[PDB]
Amino acid sequence: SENKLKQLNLNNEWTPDKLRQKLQTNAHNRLELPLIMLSGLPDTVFEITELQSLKLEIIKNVMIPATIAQLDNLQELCLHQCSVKIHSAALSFLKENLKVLSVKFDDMRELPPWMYGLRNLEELYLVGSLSKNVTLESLRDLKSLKILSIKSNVSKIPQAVVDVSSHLQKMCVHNDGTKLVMLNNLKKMTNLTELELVHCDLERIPHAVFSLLSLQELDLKENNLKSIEEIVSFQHLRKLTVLKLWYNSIAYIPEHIKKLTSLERLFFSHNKVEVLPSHLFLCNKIRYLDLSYNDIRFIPPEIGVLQSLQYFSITCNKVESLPDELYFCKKLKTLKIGKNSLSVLSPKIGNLLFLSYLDIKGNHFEVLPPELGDCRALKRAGLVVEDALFETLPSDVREQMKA
Repeated sequence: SENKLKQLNLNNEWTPDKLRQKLQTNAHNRLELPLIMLSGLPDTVFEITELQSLKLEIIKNVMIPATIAQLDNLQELCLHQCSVKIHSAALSFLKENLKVLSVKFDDMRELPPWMYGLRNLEELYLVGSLSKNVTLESLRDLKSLKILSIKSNVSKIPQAVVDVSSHLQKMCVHNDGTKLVMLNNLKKMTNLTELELVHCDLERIPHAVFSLLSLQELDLKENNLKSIEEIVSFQHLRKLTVLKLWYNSIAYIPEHIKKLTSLERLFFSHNKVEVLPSHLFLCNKIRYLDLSYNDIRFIPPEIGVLQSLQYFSITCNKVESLPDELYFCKKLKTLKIGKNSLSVLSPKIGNLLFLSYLDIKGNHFEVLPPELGDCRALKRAGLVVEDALFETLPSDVREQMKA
């Protein structure tokens, strides 16, 4: 008797107007309705047929009724610290329709056991503790799973993921620093194209990565990497274009990196690099190069050979001079000089006709070159500088950049 009146007072309060007031567009380009502290699920929720995602936060003892079948445009479900039970027809609807799922559990209490039966699920995001052996059930009935992201404290890639190896394409594990010591199952992730082993305390590039011949992107963030001479084995991965070694302790970029033929995006920010060698710029197909938060002092002239370079960042280094050959990278779209030790800015920056973002705040400039007006895509909103330095620009250069 009390439960009926409870839901009556939830449905009375949450009318479709006040519910649609909370409608927004989420990070996955979907129309989402966020519920944050309710006593349950209002039945009126199933009248908002236009919503594409349903986000539940801190709602304990939730039951999804069969009226969930009314949400004809339902592709995503989000659970933050929620204990959710489903109806039979509700689970059938979610099995045939739910495509993206994101669950955050403080305890195993909030990880729904029905999630393992959603075959039409394409993306799965878990943020919670799953550990010896992972307490993840076999992803056996996720027949269409493509992206898996596990945020945990896990020491081994669970065998549960080996049951999705035939069609899984992107796997992300961002552990809390717990060392991933058993990497054997990663060898069975054949059809993987993007891999993220972040903050796993690996300490060396793992051998298993060299088994993913179809791998294109790689993220090894926050793993205390000091020696990366295993880059040699990456020439066995002939389709690798994105290689992220950022947030490590690397001080020496070996010559073997020049043999990474298909390299285009190189993430080397937040390392211990003091000298960037000549051969680093023999990877002529590089578009993205972030070397920020290092001890770089000189930029080599050979960077001029990177004719396809569009993104370059050396913020928070010890750079004292920039080579003029840098302004041969005529496709430069973003230049982040940032907090260095530059005394003068070359007029040849006018050659970068595509430059749209420049950050030179925190340097040793005395006057800015007028040829900054030749960068037709660069605006003051996209130009980071000391306002006193921006005053050194010619008057109409100033106005043309502001309007």
